[PDB]
Amino acid sequence: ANKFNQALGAMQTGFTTTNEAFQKVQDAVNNNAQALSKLASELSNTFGA
Amino acid sequence: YSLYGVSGRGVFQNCTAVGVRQQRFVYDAYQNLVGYYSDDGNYYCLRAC
Repeated sequence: ANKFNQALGAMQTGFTTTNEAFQKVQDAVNNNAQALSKLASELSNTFGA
Repeated sequence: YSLYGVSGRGVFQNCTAVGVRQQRFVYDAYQNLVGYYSDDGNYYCLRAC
């Protein structure tokens, strides 16, 4: 119980930054946010001749 | 609005305080201007439509 709770305790403290899964999560939010907003910023202003 | 050599459609607000202040636009990493200058002399930061 105290070892289970100790395990969950280090599971509380550790998200950033060296703990991917979490960098996979921000790879996802930065993925679709990057695609949406940043690709839409490449699409407009500017493309054409 | 329709400024000096630049067109555009924006909602000016009295914002603060980031710029050059001697030449009179401010861009944000693209073609767009976000956006104060020109008024005499304040900070009318613009936005998209």
